[PDB]
Amino acid sequence: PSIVIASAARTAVGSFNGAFANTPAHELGATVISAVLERAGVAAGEVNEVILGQVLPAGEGQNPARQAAMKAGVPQEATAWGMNQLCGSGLRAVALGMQQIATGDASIIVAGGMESMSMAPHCAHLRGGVKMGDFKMIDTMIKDGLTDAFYGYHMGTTAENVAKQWQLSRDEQDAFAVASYNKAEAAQKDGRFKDEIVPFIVKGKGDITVDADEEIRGATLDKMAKLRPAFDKEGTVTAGNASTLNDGAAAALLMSEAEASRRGIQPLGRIVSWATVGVDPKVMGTGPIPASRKALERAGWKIGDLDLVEANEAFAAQACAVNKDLGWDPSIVNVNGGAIAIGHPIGASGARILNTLLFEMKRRGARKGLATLCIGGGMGVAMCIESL
Amino acid sequence: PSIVIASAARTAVGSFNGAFANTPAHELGATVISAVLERAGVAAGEVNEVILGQVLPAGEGQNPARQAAMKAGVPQEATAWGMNQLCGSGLRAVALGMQQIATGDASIIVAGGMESMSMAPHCAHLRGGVKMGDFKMIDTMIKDGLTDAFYGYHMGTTAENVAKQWQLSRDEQDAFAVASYNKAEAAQKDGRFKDEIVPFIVKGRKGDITVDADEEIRGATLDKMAKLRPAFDKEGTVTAGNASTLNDGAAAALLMSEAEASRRGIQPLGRIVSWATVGVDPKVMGTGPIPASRKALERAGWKIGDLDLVEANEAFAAQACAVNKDLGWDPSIVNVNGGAIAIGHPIGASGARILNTLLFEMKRRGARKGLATLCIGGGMGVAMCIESL
Amino acid sequence: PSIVIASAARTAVGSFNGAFANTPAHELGATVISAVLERAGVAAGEVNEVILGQVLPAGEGQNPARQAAMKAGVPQEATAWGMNQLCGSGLRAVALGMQQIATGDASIIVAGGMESMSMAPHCAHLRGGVKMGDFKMIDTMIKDGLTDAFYGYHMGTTAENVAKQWQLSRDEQDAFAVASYNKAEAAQKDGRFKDEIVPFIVKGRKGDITVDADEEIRGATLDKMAKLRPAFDKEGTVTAGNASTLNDGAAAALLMSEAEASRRGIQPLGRIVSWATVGVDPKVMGTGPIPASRKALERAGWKIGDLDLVEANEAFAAQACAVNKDLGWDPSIVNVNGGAIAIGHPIGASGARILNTLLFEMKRRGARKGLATLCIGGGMGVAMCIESL
Amino acid sequence: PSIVIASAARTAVGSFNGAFANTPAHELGATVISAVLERAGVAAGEVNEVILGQVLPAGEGQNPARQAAMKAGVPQEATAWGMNQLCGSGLRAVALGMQQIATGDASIIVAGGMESMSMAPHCAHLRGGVKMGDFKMIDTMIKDGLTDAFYGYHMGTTAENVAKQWQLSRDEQDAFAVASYNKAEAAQKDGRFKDEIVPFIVKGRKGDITVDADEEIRGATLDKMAKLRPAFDKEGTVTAGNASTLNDGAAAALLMSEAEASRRGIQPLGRIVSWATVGVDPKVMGTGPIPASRKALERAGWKIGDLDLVEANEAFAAQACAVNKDLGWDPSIVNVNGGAIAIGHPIGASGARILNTLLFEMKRRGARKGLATLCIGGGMGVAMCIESL
Ligand SMILES: CC(C)(COP(=O)(O)OP(=O)(O)OC[C@H]1O[C@@H](n2cnc3c(N)ncnc32)[C@H](O)[C@@H]1OP(=O)(O)O)[C@@H](O)C(=O)NCCC(=O)NCCS
Ligand SMILES: CC(C)(COP(=O)(O)OP(=O)(O)OC[C@H]1O[C@@H](n2cnc3c(N)ncnc32)[C@H](O)[C@@H]1OP(=O)(O)O)[C@@H](O)C(=O)NCCC(=O)NCCS
Ligand SMILES: CC(C)(COP(=O)(O)OP(=O)(O)OC[C@H]1O[C@@H](n2cnc3c(N)ncnc32)[C@H](O)[C@@H]1OP(=O)(O)O)[C@@H](O)C(=O)NCCC(=O)NCCS
Ligand SMILES: CC(C)(COP(=O)(O)OP(=O)(O)OC[C@H]1O[C@@H](n2cnc3c(N)ncnc32)[C@H](O)[C@@H]1OP(=O)(O)O)[C@@H](O)C(=O)NCCC(=O)NCCS
Ligand SMILES: [N+]
Ligand SMILES: [N+]
Ligand SMILES: [N+]
Repeated sequence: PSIVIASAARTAVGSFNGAFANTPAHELGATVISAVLERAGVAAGEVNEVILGQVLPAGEGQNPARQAAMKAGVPQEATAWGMNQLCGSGLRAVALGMQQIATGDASIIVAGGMESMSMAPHCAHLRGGVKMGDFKMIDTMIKDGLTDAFYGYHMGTTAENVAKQWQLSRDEQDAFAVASYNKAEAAQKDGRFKDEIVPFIVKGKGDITVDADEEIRGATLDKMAKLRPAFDKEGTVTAGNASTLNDGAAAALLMSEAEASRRGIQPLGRIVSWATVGVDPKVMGTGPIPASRKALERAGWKIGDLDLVEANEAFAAQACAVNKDLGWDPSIVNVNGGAIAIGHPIGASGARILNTLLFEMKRRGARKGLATLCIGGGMGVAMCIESL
Repeated sequence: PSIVIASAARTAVGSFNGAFANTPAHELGATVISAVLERAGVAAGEVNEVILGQVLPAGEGQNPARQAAMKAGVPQEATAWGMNQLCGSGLRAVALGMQQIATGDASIIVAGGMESMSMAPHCAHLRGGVKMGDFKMIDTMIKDGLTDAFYGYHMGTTAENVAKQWQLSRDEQDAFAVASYNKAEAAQKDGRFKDEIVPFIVKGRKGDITVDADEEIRGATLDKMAKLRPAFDKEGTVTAGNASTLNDGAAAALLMSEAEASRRGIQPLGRIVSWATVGVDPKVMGTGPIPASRKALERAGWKIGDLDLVEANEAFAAQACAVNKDLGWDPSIVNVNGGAIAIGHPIGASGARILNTLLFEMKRRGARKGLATLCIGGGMGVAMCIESL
Repeated sequence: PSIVIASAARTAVGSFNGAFANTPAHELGATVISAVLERAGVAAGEVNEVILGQVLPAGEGQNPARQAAMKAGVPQEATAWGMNQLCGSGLRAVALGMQQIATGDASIIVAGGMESMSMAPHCAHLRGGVKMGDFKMIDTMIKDGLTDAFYGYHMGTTAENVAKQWQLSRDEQDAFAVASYNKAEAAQKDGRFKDEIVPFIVKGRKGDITVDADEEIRGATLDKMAKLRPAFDKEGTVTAGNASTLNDGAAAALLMSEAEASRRGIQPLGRIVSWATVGVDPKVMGTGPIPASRKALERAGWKIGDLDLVEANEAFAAQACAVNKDLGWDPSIVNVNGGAIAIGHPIGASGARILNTLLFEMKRRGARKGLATLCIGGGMGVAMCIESL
Repeated sequence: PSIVIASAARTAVGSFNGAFANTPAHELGATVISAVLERAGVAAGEVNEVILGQVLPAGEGQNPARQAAMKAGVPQEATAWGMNQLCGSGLRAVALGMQQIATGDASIIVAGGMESMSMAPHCAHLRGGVKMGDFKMIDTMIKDGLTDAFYGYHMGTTAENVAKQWQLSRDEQDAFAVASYNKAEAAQKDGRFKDEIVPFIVKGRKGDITVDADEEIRGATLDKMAKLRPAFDKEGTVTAGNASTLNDGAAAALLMSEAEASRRGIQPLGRIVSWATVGVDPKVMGTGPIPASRKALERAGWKIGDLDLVEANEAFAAQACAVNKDLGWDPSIVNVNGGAIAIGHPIGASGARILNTLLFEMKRRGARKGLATLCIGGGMGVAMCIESL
């Protein structure tokens, strides 16, 4: 069969300890699950399963995907579960949900991701007991999200390795970062994010409506060039040319093409292929290169056939290398900005860029699109979408 | 296409703060991944993906499934990811791996689960800062594993609801518990667990220790069982004796198509013929296996009377009694080697663990049609039907 | 023998998590110890011992009094130690230093107190290990400073007990609080605190800051006081406005014999003529100053009518009203420059703090006989009688 | 102005995380306060003040000295407070109580120390908030007890500095340690500790346990001593065998004037003749007892040859060897029953502990002149001279 994405939605990407500083991830997920149902004309009672990628669920309780679905009104007869492939969790959950319908084990899937890096706690193993001496409380965000398990250094150090192997200077990375901020600021002023964003009510001394990405700001090349390196003491990656820590959620609604036709739904696009490949963890930023090539081969497309591309900009150094290797037209890649300016909610980033890719394809009439991300531990994932 | 299970393996189920008290889950997972490869004659370089269910990964680092796969020798070109559907993660990961091969996106999958509840840390959100007063360090095992998010009480309280709704007395629950211990001790003495268990070497500073047997299997008496106080409700029926324990362990299986296994001369353990997952009310999450098993049997085209062997995970004695009563299958074919009440319940790996016991017991006695099923916290159930080859 | 106070000094009393939010207590103590030596013309090599009262020393390292004395330039030949009688630590340390000289075991003592309640950490006993369940991180400031060990409630609840037995309404407590703020606001503008305060340099990463004035002194109106919610009892009288605050600071004095001061040409601030410490019921700890002051006056041979100036620590508005009513001294001579309700309450240093205000104000107006007194948690009181020279 | 010690007592010195692993210090302190009152025939209502040295009071509540006195039956009218001069706190509290009676401010004092190093918690300053990254939970026992605030290394490193200045080999330190173990093993078998030790009832959920013997006394052999690796310096001399251990316990004495004991028919253990405290370089804090003992003897009018019994705290074998070498007193009269290397070193109570051993051993053999002394972290020493009656 053929699987389509009938609708999509996402929250505003909040800043670290910002708008969603005390909002649990499943509360953000419930808002997005409710949104994709209303935008497609599908009642919650018709959902079979909810697949939400999430990387930092410590302290959220039993199965936060189930909590988000129940809060969204999905009936108890349906099932829900989370999955963790780091930064590709949000996009991989869509591929997994697509397979549920392809094998005939489900009819309607809500797939996506959610992440609240502000709510990540500090932890320590204390069952054995500390007989003597000092011990460390571990930041679960750094440990389970931003630190390579094999080599021990931060993910930003991996971007420094890509910068050396591809010989990307500090000036070329700052130019990529400033260009990313300007494309995002222009898209926000023109309202190109209003379609995909669903407003979220932060209930507090009065409720607050969060409707815009609080990370999108105006950047200047001079202020960027003054920043000190954030990882290597004599390195190239800074806080300006690297993605930020963020909160948010995003999801999509999946069904077969015949099911959408019977319901009179005009889908956002049809999933034509997908792929996931592993690379060396030292250069995990090069993940999207073999993943995109494998997805295009599975779809039968050449790189020149793509009308629009959404590649997640974890770091300026990795994103420059991905565009250089694949050699696609940079004018069709992240036309509304990227994670360097909008933000990077790890569990939801895969579904976030998939939202931007779908609405921009319908807005400009693009026929063939591709979304791809790099994954910590040395992996990449990509998906090809054709418009309907 | 048709997907088969070419081989399977599991570690010994360790006790809480016992043999694996300081062994991370991925070290247990790597041992099982290496085992299913050796038992099938398949090199690690042929694995496409590793899907490991895990419920308590806090503090273990980035994607423990990837760590376990790399330590097992799986090449970096392959992919790996974890999934969390609580107690059914281990069995659901097999169902997900079967779909990768069914859709043609992979050829060889290693699927299973791993859990180290002893290594679960205590946590607290400290970014905002505590200006004054006391705060609580939260046990991640209790919070994210054994506590219902909607009603707030322990999973044992949900079993009390099943005991009340089904009118299961304390005596019927203790009789089920002792019967579970006796079936497990007999299977252990007869060596019916040696085929599925892969030995694990616990490397320590003062000499290494080989863990080869389930550390929870012991002799139980009805007299000592009847004296135990209720562990959740002050005037309830669920005790520490008739409830499953907290444990560590890992289990996995190797998946491939039937034609691929035929080309390699592999004699598979069984064929996955159907599977299903259904949700129920969280108040009575133990009743999950009832609609899940019925849906799996219909998808397989089997009647309940067609089943030759059944493995139903015994989260609680009260929950397991209700499942056998409703489904009405022959209790002599259900958990013939014991259950989680005596063997243990490592949440993330328990789904694949009972799938291991079901596969090896089917081959030794020549059973044709089998079924594995579990209950899932939050009100869900999962079941899988296997046919021998 | 006769013991005199040759000099005195104190830091500005900082707000909780304010100017000294990251300043250790011994750094505040070093500034005051060096100050009392420079104000008296005495080299550090002449100090015999340093006695610094401190209540919350957890996490500051080995013997913070020794650290404060060494950082102040006192040579290693001298000795230093801390003592803990809660809120009366600062004043009791002066009485102890007086006894060292009286018994002939020392010649020159630096005595006082220091407290940094902002730097108090959260703690938990973790050696035995938490096998399962949640536990609480204890605020050492609340536990070891502001919580009665026998009854378990906050010190503010003891003030509620004083309010009931003495029939103290909210209006009389707010009127005392507003009167305390106004006397402190008037004294600060007139510069009556400049002599006793030594400036403290808060060295920071983005420029240094000089702290020279008490940041807790604010303008209070009786209307704003009546709008405050009760802070302890849900239907009580003590609020955050009529109770002292949590603060950081240090204060000290320089002690020597009267003949020693004469040989060095020092004009002393005053002569210690008597002191006393008495215990009371912990339920009504606020009445501590009543029997302690009576015993000190009896030991000195003074009547209440002989006192020209009185400093009674205002831990709570309810406690200070009961002390003034029972002892019956002229309220116009009690805390003429305000009290802890407006200035602040650094627990370890509060005893020496009110001694600083009493000494400098006595010389400013030519008072002959003075008395300082405090209430102590756990049901104790301490008082000292001072005569001008 | 003559002060005598009417009675004394101490608990069994428990091992780190041993018998008193969950016993708070004030509970041990209460047992000793009750014992010295019955051993002297003094009612609790006659005690004026309780002075208890304590070094690690974090998490123990408001003023543990007051809690210990209240639990021992001392009335609320009495006063109590703690003091901290590290390892010399227990002995210094006796000197402070002696001064209260000498200055006429008290008649009957209970002085001593208490310490439960097992109950010391881990702490961290969390008020400002941890925005990102990991932080350290600090062990209050290591930080506030065993770490030099000026140089940052362990107290065992300071002993290495003393071993270097006196050129003390590993062989000479291990021989000194074994001699202390053997002298302690002989004293326990001969029952020379029963008079001073008061039994403590450890009330638990699973039966009460009576602790009446020091559990660290084991008896050592030089072969096992020479095989131990250095505990501080990678190529050092101090090992776990020749260094004192971490322990829990309490000890106290009862002070009064000589006319008071004669008026009550009390026969005192001994008369306090003099005391002294001196500071030294913190790098060589082990040399503390050398100027302190010489100063006390000079103040008492005694020559070193006059001492019939000497109790010098063996913080480390390297430190104790240098002290015996400098004063040159007869090694057969120094620590005749062993020392802290074998019995243990409870920081807050160690000063009063060696004072207990000295008083009872003086009576057992009829010694007339004794001396107790300890070294103090941060570069200090304290000593006291006792004359029998
Ligand atoms: C890089 C990182 C460590 C930043 O930490 P940070 O120091 O707290 O960043 P901050 O913005 O809070 O502070 C950075 C400084 O640079 C400035 N700055 C940041 N972005 C800027 C910009 N875009 N333009 C100009 N100035 C900027 C900030 O204002 C601040 O100035 P300051 O020194 O005066 O406070 C963190 O965002 C990170 O780890 N990102 C990568 C996460 C990741 O790996 N994602 C992909 C997963 S594969
Ligand atoms: C039930 C539970 C709370 C037990 O906690 P526990 O009290 O620490 O278990 P313990 O064995 O350490 O203590 C149990 C008591 O009963 C006794 N006991 C335990 N098992 C026994 C047995 N099988 N036979 C006889 N006596 C037994 C123990 O000796 C002990 O008594 P004691 O401490 O006085 O010697 C815990 O195992 C649990 O939470 N299980 C939940 C399982 C679950 O939720 N699974 C997922 C649901 S889908
Ligand atoms: C009472 C106490 C709990 C208050 O601290 P707190 O809970 O953090 O409350 P705050 O001090 O922050 O101030 C509380 C409110 O009252 C208001 N307020 C406080 N004092 C005020 C005053 N003097 N005039 C007008 N308004 C005032 C504040 O603006 C604040 O308003 P908001 O919280 O609605 O924004 C604490 O200071 C305390 O325990 N003090 C007693 C300690 C003690 O026992 N000392 C004696 C030792 S025995
Ligand atoms: C020295 C110190 C670090 C020891 O820490 P520790 O290693 O936990 O001590 P332990 O006894 O538990 O372990 C010591 C090792 O030496 C062995 N050992 C200890 N004492 C021994 C003895 N007397 N004879 C033979 N062997 C001995 C122990 O069995 C152990 O070896 P093991 O692990 O193989 O069984 C600690 O006691 C210390 O720091 N003391 C300092 C006290 C102090 O500073 N006082 C201040 C006075 S100013
Ligand atoms: N950025
Ligand atoms: N059990
Ligand atoms: N106040």
